[PDB]
Amino acid sequence: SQTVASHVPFADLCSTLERIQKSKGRAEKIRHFREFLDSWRKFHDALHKNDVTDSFYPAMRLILPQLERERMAYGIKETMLAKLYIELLNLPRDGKDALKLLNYRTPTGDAGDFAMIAYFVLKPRCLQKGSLTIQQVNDLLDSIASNNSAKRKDLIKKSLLQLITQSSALEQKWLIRMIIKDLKLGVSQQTIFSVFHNDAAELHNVTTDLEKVCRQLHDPSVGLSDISITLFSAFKPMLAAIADIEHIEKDMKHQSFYIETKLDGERMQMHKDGDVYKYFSRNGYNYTDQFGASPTEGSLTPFIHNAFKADIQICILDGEMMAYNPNTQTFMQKGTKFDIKRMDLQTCYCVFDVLMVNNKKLGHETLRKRYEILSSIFTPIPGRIEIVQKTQAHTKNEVIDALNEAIDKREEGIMVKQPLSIYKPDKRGEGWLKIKPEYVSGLMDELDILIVGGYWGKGSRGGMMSHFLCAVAEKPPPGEKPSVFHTLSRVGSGCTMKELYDLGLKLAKYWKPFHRKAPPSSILCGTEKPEVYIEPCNSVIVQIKAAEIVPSDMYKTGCTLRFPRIEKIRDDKEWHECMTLDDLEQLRGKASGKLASKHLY
Amino acid sequence: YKYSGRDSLIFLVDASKAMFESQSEDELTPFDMSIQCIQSVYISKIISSDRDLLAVVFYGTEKDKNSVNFKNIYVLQELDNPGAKRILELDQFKGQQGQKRFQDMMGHGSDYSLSEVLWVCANLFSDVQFKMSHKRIMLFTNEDNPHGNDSAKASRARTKAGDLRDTGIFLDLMHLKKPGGFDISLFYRDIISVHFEESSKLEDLLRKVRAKETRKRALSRLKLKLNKDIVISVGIYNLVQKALKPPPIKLYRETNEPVKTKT
Amino acid sequence: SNIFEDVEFCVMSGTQPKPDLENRIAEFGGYIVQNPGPDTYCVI
DNA sequence: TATATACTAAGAACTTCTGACTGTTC
DNA sequence: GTTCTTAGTATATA
DNA sequence: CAATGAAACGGAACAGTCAG
Repeated sequence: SQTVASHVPFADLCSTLERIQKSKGRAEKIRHFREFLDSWRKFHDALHKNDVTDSFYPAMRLILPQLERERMAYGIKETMLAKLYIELLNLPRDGKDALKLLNYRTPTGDAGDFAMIAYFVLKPRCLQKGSLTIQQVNDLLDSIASNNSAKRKDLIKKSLLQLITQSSALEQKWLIRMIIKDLKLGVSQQTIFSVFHNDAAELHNVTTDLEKVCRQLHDPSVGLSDISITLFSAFKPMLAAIADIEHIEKDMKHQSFYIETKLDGERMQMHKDGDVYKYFSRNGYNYTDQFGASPTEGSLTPFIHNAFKADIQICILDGEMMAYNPNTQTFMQKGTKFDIKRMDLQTCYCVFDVLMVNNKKLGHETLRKRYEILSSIFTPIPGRIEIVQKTQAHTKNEVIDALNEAIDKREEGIMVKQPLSIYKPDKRGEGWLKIKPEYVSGLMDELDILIVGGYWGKGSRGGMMSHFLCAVAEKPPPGEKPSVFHTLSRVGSGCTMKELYDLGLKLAKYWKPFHRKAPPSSILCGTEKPEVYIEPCNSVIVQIKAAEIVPSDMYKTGCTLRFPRIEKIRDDKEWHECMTLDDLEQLRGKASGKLASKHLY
Repeated sequence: YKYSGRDSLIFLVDASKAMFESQSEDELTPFDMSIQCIQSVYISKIISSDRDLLAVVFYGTEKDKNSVNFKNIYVLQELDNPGAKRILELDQFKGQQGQKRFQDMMGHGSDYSLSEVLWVCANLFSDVQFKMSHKRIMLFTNEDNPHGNDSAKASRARTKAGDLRDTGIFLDLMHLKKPGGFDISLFYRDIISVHFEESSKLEDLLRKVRAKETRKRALSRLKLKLNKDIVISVGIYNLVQKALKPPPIKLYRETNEPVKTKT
Repeated sequence: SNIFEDVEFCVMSGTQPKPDLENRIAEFGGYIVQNPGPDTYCVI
């Protein structure tokens, strides 16, 4: 009737997590978690000693909060965390502690670590106590989530009041980490799965259910026989690794293969049992409310329920999700103007694999048997449901031709898959490969733009300016240098941290605090404002490679960059050598916003 | 300050066995003194500024209720506009029989922590929705050192009190009476905004006045114009008004309900 | 009690459960005149 | 023909959608 | 729009 | 002694909320 977590104080879990974090070695972290789980299971056996639902879930949902799925989203990250601690602790709204909490990324050696900052703020403030156990911790988190879903911020504050008051500084630190769902333990989640059970990771990859993992795999010696994908259970979809075009035939075992377009939408899996349908996103979140649990409700299910053959009772489908334009009979790429999980366009599901037919599991059958089963289980309805049509090929030249065709059709890329490959959930590669124009050097039209803004970093990049605001120049008269710059996009990836540190040291003496009520004249800003700005003459040109140019209401250029990252820090170029709005418009209009319009030879 | 805002005064009395029956002599009693002060000021505020807010909340008691279900804190009457229904509640405790009722209903006075006490009063101010012009807290205690035993409690006390000083809330104690122990530099010089065994500051809270007031307000703003072109902005204010008795309201005899005249 | 109906009352001190006094009367159907007029004559 | 109270009658000092945010997600 | 604050407009007694 | 894997992050975009 009772549970072990009711008898395990939260301070013990905090001590175990602190030891794991302070441990330098994988062995030391592993051994800490050894003692914790062994003592837990000994207490479990002693407490029960005889049916059982209690499992390691109340503690493991806290150790790995990113995998939590039963609890709804809290609605709270660092920002209302700081705001709520200010309000509930009644800190001076302009005081040092409140300003540090609200600006935890601004250094005042723990900048960017809201954990350390809140811990040091609270350590003298609330030496709070009395040993909350794991299941009261879980209940209070459940209350916070239920109040966020129930639109009761006052009840959220109430629950957080009990949490803050009746827990200590270290405990509240770890609580803040678990709410953020980032513990920084230094130990890998697959390590924790191999810890909990030899089949823990494999069962998770097909269930996405921490409670199920704990419940079925409580005994470390009793291992499941045939772990496979089950109906209405969210399994982690298998991924595709980046392919080597020069070694593509070798990567495909020197035998025939399929080449097909990469659809630009959202990953989604379907589970059908007659009239009941369930849908799970790539991360395992349910969107059956949007898509339809019955052939009478949803944007897809009424349009698809009759597409299946009469003998199709149970069906699990894996496919891509996109929006269909009935007027132009084409697909609108994911991104601007719509969200396919919340919708004159119509809902269309393209399916490229199957995992389950009435009494036959199809995970371990070859992708060719799977595809033949796709071609027979249902009749496609154009614009509602389609079969993702795999095109056969045997040579690298065919791969290159298909990539060039995708470039010409302004498509994202091509999928090339092994015919004899089985479905391997949560596996990158292992039969599936992905090819994009941006994966090939030289096919890309890159951007040399100027850094105009700066922002403070967080986490491993805290204490330094990890990302910047970038702008393009206005065309100056001959012999003159540009004076007015228009922001285009934010970029914070592509540089090694040593390069980032070098750039920060170079630019440190030029950064000026940005005032929204008094912006600089040389740098105009759209809706997005930087934390600090730098005059253009003191800035550095960065070479930017991004998937395409898409419309944006956050930057004055009317557009931004999709998937941007820094390729080179152009120290060989001067600040006035930044491109102009004319160059930006030319690039935007060359290939309908796509920046990849050159064939591979 | 913002006119629609209103003054808010919360009352907070040491409910320990310390002053519940101190009574060194037989002519006064600190609880019979603090409750007398509260009753007097609250009845005066009835007539004076009926629009304002008052609340009484005891700490150190043995029975418990508050917003957060803490230990040894009793919110006797919450923050709300003053009224007779609470005049009576306070009056219920005035007396030796009344102190017997108080002790056997809430307690002799258990252990306490003014850190948590200030916590509670802060939550009370936070709760109510009307905007507040001024926010004042009145302690009623004479244990000039709240605890010389647990220094951590006292450190948490400075911290939280400084916070309240920076959340917009003032705090005030009148040193009521104690055999010795009548100093404010002992732990309170950093709290309140030389010294003796009784506070003059509490005597005036017995002055028992029935005035009424209206805050900084125009009667009418009119534009004084020197001629047809020069115009200046003048606020016609009033500095003597000849207050009349508040206009009576007609009640149906027997329901005591409003009668909503319909001429 | 159907007796104490048709008879008008004014129970106006007694704090004995003061409010319950009328409730005790209500179940006897006593016509509470919660404030005494010329119509009621007896006030308790 | 006073002054006193009531009344009611009105004027003023108190609201009026939009913007921004944070999550959430990928 | 709500509430308020005047006033002042009225009436009634020797 | 390093290739291989993850995990950690970096925006991108959405909408609901709260302030005002």
